[PDB]
Amino acid sequence: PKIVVVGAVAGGATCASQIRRLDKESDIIIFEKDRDMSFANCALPYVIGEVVEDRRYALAYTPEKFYDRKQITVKTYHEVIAINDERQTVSVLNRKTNEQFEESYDKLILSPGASANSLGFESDITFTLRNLEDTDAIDQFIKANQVDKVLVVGAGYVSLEVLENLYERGLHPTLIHRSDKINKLMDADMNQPILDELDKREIPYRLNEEINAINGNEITFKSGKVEHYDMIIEGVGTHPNSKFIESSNIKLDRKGFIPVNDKFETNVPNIYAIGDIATSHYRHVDLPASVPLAWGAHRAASIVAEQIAGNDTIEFKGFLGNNIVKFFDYTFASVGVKPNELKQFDYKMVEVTQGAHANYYPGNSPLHLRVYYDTSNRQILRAAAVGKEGADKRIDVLSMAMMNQLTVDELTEFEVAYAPPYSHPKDLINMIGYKAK
Amino acid sequence: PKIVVVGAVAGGATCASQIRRLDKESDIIIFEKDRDMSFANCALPYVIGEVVEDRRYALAYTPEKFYDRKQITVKTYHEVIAINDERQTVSVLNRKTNEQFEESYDKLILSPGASANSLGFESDITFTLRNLEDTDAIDQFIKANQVDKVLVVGAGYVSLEVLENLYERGLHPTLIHRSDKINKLMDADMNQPILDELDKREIPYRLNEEINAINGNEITFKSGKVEHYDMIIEGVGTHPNSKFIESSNIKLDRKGFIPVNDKFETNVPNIYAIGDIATSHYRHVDLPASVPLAWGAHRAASIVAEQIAGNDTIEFKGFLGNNIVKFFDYTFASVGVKPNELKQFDYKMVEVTQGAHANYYPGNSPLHLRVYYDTSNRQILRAAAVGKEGADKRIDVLSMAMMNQLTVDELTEFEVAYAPPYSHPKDLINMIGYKAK
Ligand SMILES: *[C@H](CCNC(=O)CCNC(=O)[C@H](O)C(C)(C)COP(=O)(O)OP(=O)(O)OC[C@H]1O[C@@H](n2cnc3c(N)ncnc32)[C@H](O)[C@@H]1OP(=O)(O)O)CS(=O)(=O)c1ccccc1
Ligand SMILES: *[C@H](CCNC(=O)CCNC(=O)[C@H](O)C(C)(C)COP(=O)(O)OP(=O)(O)OC[C@H]1O[C@@H](n2cnc3c(N)ncnc32)[C@H](O)[C@@H]1OP(=O)(O)O)CS(=O)(=O)c1ccccc1
Ligand SMILES: Cc1cc2nc3c(=O)[nH]c(=O)nc-3n(C[C@H](O)[C@H](O)[C@H](O)COP(=O)(O)OP(=O)(O)OC[C@H]3O[C@@H](n4cnc5c(N)ncnc54)[C@H](O)[C@@H]3O)c2cc1C
Ligand SMILES: Cc1cc2nc3c(=O)[nH]c(=O)nc-3n(C[C@H](O)[C@H](O)[C@H](O)COP(=O)(O)OP(=O)(O)OC[C@H]3O[C@@H](n4cnc5c(N)ncnc54)[C@H](O)[C@@H]3O)c2cc1C
Ligand SMILES: [Cl-]
Ligand SMILES: [Cl-]
Ligand SMILES: [Cl-]
Ligand SMILES: [Cl-]
Ligand SMILES: [Cl-]
Ligand SMILES: [Cl-]
Ligand SMILES: [Cl-]
Ligand SMILES: [Mg+2]
Ligand SMILES: [Mg+2]
Ligand SMILES: [Mg+2]
Repeated sequence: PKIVVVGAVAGGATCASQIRRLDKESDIIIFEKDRDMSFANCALPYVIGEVVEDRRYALAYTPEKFYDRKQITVKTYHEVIAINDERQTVSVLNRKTNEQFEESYDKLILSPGASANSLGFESDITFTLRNLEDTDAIDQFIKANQVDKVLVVGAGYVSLEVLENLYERGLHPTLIHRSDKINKLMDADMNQPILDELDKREIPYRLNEEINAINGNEITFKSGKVEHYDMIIEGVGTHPNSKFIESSNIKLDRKGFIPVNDKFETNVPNIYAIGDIATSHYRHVDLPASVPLAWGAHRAASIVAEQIAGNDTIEFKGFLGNNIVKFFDYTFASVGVKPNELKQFDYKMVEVTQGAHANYYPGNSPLHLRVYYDTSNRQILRAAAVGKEGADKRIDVLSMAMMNQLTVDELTEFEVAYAPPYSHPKDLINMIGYKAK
Repeated sequence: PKIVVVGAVAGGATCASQIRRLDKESDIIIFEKDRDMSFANCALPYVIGEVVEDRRYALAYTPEKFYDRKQITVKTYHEVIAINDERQTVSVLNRKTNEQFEESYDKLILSPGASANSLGFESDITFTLRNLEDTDAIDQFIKANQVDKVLVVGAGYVSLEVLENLYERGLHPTLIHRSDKINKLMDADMNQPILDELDKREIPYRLNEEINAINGNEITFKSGKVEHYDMIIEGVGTHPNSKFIESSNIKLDRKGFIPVNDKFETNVPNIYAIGDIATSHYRHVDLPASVPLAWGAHRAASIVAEQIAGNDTIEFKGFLGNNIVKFFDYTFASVGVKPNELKQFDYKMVEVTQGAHANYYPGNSPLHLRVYYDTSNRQILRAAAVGKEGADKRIDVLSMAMMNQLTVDELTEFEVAYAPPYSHPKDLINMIGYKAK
């Protein structure tokens, strides 16, 4: 088949590569509206912090190299502006020449992802972070203007990682957020260590705070405060890149995302959608799910490649929503339904706080583990863990448990790998099972 | 019921405590032949290494506190010397007075564990390590004799832990072992970093080596070598503490262990056995299993408590044999059937070696993960992982997979918690799945 892909990053480049593993004859073309393909989205805050200094970690390929290795044609600075599904073409704008053309397809794969929201101010010192273009602009602005004070807006994992990296770079960030609901994939009462880490390092923050007005470097806030900043990075959520799809026959939900089946098919034959733009369902409960993260983009890319060029019995079984962020010394992880989705179930909660490992052995830190379960069938609905140590481990175990439909009571049977540096004879996971009695 | 427990440590003290949680009325007495109850077996190498200097860490209870807190009677220096199972009494020797007496029971719980084997040389410089008495004696001997050169005999995990601790204390150990199968719960090829770490620190070792004779401090070896050592710590295996059981009606296997059912019942009514003394079967395959580790002692303890005083439908489901040890910078973990047991199956092996986390993220290291599966049904039989980082996480996840008899192919579906410090969008575990075809 002739394969056209929209978006040349987490879902798109991966999918195209996986197809090429299976099918060496098909023509494959990817359109990407911006400058770079295959950049490491997750690495970007660390590039800003000068933790990653080697370009080759920020950018896996150029189009020239992708072609040389994989015989996949990637056209950057080409923006798909309409999908002519009845004719099986897409309309493409070459941004360099400002001419548009039609490209035909046999199979079309949509992985356009999302764009960062902006607060809308007219300001030369304000930036968003979504791609490597962004990252380079930020790094350049910092050097050209000898930036010291940075205002970081928003309190999701992107802003938090940006904040940490700005600090390690030697700058002086302040964090504001419009409410007190920070890091909202995590249970609201388990986020205190974020504030403790800011406090310990004397990093100012203000919650229930917003930008009210901007005058050059003079920033006036909703609280009435007036301060001077060298730069602003806004991390105020994202929106799906789906405007270009609206005229087509592809079905979009009211929020601009694309519902798909377990084969990542849209309602239109021969058109797939994957990554942040796609919505699906949870694996462990009968509810809709959107999990705009890297695992989902890569897994869908693999499934779509099998659908097109491999074993088409391979289908998605739904999301669990496993997610994690590091902030200074702490790890915050969760899996399962979102806090706001718990109310659709009759549920109970169990929790334990305990050293990640042997108290005696060096370097312990309390790890808080919380598990919500369905009273009707004792199935695990959500888990969350926060601690300096051991959190990623317990959440991955619980992810695997939820995959196999484990009950909370069966957590007593989990056979942990025990020695003093790693856990306990009855692990936190085991204690959750015992306490659920 | 009147409950008599034999052994006051991992299985015994725990089981007594768990019964008391459910049952406030029953009289519970524990007999322990040595000085201390509830010592932290696992902590003992770290006590020798002075990584633990506060003994409260190595002793978790005294009989006086167990009685005040739990109303359970513990009699130390009381050795059970016979089981008179037909009259439901045990004969007990008070070691301080050297007088014996009978203690009656409605239920008897045997958790006597195992003792260290000895090479049997007449020598005042040789020590074994199994309890806190042993630990004190070793520590005392090091000080009294200003021990520098120490010979560590045996290359099992405990012995490796002792070696590491002697080294960090400032002593100069040499390791020997009678064969080349060091750390035998791990695949032999995957144990090489143990020898690498020894080599890096110029800690001598000799495999396929044994003591031939001891003359004071002069040690003569099988190789013909003759060396001077200030001290010798022998870790040459253990043997079950079942001599006191032989005259009873309880069935022992040819090695002196006690076969039990999934309720931890022996063949004799009202008598249970748990901990290192007991043998069972694997959870995921139909084979006998003996897993003399802490998790199993604690789990059986809880199950016996439920049998006696709680929910008697709660039964054991078998072992997976999850185990782990730290040796200097590396972690060595495995789960499932032992290497020698693989030959009972038609199997295949899949492996990956990849960074524990994002390649661009500092302090990364290669993690080697290996999975063996049954060709007849794709089910996972064994897994092993070795590396400076991330091994415990993957093996714990795989333990949870095997608990559910997951197939190697379903590993593609594992939803990992991804951010750069922790894993990859396609984790090592997923890669095992993708590589299994
Ligand atoms: C944060 C956000 C996530 N963002 C992204 O992932 C965007 C950037 N990524 C890409 O564009 C894309 O993933 C690239 C980098 C192009 C990789 O494509 P692919 O996954 O198909 O891998 P590749 O072709 O590079 O493969 C080589 C190694 O992969 C093994 N492989 C792949 N697929 C299979 C299957 N199906 N079966 C068996 N083996 C497979 C190949 O054997 C091969 O190996 P080799 O043995 O010679 O090495 C996070 S992030 O920072 O962007 C991030 C992204 C990616 C990884 C880490 C972190
Ligand atoms: C080395 C190898 C194995 N060795 C040992 O375990 C050494 C000896 N151990 C014991 O003697 C026994 O395990 C002691 C240490 C006495 C503890 O008994 P138990 O497990 O019953 O726990 P405890 O009564 O002390 O309870 C404390 C926390 O756990 C909660 N709990 C316990 N059980 C339940 C159940 N069933 N349901 C709900 N909650 C339970 C308690 O409430 C209590 O909670 P809190 O006040 O803290 O909330 C291994 S090691 O190095 O010796 C080692 C041993 C133990 C831990 C780590 C390492
Ligand atoms: C700063 C940052 C940090 C992150 N950290 C993590 C993390 O730690 N863990 C995690 O799991 N996820 C993380 N993510 C999220 C992860 O990067 C996304 O979930 C993943 O990139 C989604 O892949 P995608 O292909 O759907 O979108 P993207 O990777 O963003 O790719 C979409 C591409 O499509 C292009 N495009 C859009 N419309 C068109 C069109 N009309 N024509 C041509 N091209 C178009 C865009 O320019 C873009 O390049 C992070 C994201 C960011 C921005
Ligand atoms: C140095 C060391 C390090 C270890 N590290 C680990 C580790 O990292 N991870 C892990 O999982 N496991 C580890 N273990 C093993 C763990 O300690 C054992 O699996 C666990 O203790 C088994 O519990 P048990 O009750 O069967 O035996 P024990 O805990 O050893 O208790 C048996 C008790 O019974 C007493 N006894 C025996 N016979 C009689 C009798 N006739 N009358 C009265 N009392 C009697 C003994 O004196 C002893 O106190 C380690 C063990 C040692 C020795
Ligand atoms: Cl341009
Ligand atoms: Cl053209
Ligand atoms: Cl600094
Ligand atoms: Cl009874
Ligand atoms: Cl005595
Ligand atoms: Cl008496
Ligand atoms: Cl390394
Ligand atoms: Mg730079
Ligand atoms: Mg000391
Ligand atoms: Mg008799």
